[PDB]
Amino acid sequence: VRSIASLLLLLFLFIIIFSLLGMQLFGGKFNFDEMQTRRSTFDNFPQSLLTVFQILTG
Amino acid sequence: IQGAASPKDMLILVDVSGSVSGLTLKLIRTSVSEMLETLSDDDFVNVASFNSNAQDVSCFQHLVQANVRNKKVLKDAVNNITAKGITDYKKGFSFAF
Amino acid sequence: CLAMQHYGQSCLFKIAMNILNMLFTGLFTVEMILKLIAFKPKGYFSDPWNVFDFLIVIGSIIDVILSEVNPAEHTSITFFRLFRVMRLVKLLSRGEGIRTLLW
Amino acid sequence: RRACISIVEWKPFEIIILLTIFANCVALAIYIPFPEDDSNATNSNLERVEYLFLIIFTVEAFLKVIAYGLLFHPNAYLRNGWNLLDFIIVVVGLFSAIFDVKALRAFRVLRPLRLVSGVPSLQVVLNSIIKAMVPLLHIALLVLFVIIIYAIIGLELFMGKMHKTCYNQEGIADVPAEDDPSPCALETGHGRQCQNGTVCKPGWDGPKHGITNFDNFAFAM
Ligand SMILES: CCCCCCCCCCCCCCCC
Ligand SMILES: CCCCCCCCCCCCCCCC
Ligand SMILES: *[C@@H]1O[C@H](CO)[C@@H](O)[C@H](O)[C@H]1NC(C)=O
Repeated sequence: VRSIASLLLLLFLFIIIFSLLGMQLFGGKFNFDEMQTRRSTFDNFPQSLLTVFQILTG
Repeated sequence: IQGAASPKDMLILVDVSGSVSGLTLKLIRTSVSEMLETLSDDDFVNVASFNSNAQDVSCFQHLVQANVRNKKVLKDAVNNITAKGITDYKKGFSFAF
Repeated sequence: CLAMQHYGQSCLFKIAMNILNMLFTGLFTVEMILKLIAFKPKGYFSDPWNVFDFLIVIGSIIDVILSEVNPAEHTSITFFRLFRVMRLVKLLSRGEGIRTLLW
Repeated sequence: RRACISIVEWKPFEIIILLTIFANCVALAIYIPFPEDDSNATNSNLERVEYLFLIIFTVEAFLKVIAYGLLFHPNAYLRNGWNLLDFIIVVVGLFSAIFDVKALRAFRVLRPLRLVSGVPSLQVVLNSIIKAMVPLLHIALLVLFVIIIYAIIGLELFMGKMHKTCYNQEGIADVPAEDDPSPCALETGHGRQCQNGTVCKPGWDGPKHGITNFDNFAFAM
């Protein structure tokens, strides 16, 4: 378990980096005048983690 | 709207700041012009707005009776509004009052 | 030269592309003749790579021949065009890690 | 002069610098990126806290670089540990000034990476992952070749053929008739023809925003 925890934690850091960068690049840039069908935005951190995870699982 | 209420002095404070960019602005511009239609000819109205500085969307600078015409100036000036800049409720309520 | 073609293409651009295509199929046909000189066809068609290149060369030259018609003026099968890109696969074989892994 | 700085790393402060890294990760999590220059109080405080973090990073930069030299301190995982501050120092050098400046902020998202530098039990597993990655570059090359070949074939075949859309024939409004437009092909060509009351005519609708069509070569890849 000492190595499963380490592997999962390194994965979590990778996801955190690609979510902070996600907010930096696409934070609040998803506002298009069309109806708000963009549920999977990058606005705040918890909604950025879900979007990065959704991209990850593709 | 005449029997149900007495003459008003409305003053709409649209919030054209950064955070309303997008769909929230399309609803503000729609909903403002859907509220100026509930004003008789014997009650006044103005349409301010604030994005860290409170101004008028139109060119009026005081209450303008909401005639068939005065409304058209306000509706056509609200529709041409854009989101920008931080939101400041203190300087935008100190302009409405 | 197969990569630059783009929708919204200049009339002169297509001509330049065709000139380059003729030049390159010419160099590959010269390859073919020179290789046949280096060893008779009995020694040529042993290697499948040279057979593949022969098919590419003949397809390209036949496409150049069929370009004689003008379906669309400077103002009809497409299959033999696709040989031109396919030759790139030969380049893939240069590496030996790739060759052994895929093989 | 260098002796005190040298014995500083003897003291286990590395825990406090790691806690600074963690506080930086948490300072970045709370920062809400409002759409157009909007901000709340929290984003205003986080910039002052950020000046604090630049201070506490530049200080340790001086300490660890004087005690290890210009030719040996970068000669490790510490390169970005300096790089990250360098550009972010530039951020201050520009933030007080005012452009392309705000995007420069993105570098501060690499600071969590410095965390895996601090603890070795994670550095070893990361090196294991990268070492396992190295043999797959042949698969990466094969996939690159497949993309190149198939994009070129798409260019040869699907060359900008996805623009003629089903507009309405009555001619008043030239917005595509269908709610979800799909690239049609007029008569004398194959594919789909329009319905009883529309015309399959050119334009630019075809696919979504013209992002996924085969026109260019960077669209085909
Ligand atoms: C259009 C499909 C592109 C992918 C091609 C698959 C592999 C092609 C090369 C196979 C031969 C490998 C080495 C042969 C050595 C005798
Ligand atoms: C290790 C604990 C870190 C927790 C957060 C550290 C930075 C927080 C500073 C700003 C907090 C938000 C409130 C701002 C004032 C209303
Ligand atoms: C709309 O507002 C902008 C704001 O600067 C102004 O330049 C423009 O002339 C306005 N247009 C109309 C039609 O009111």
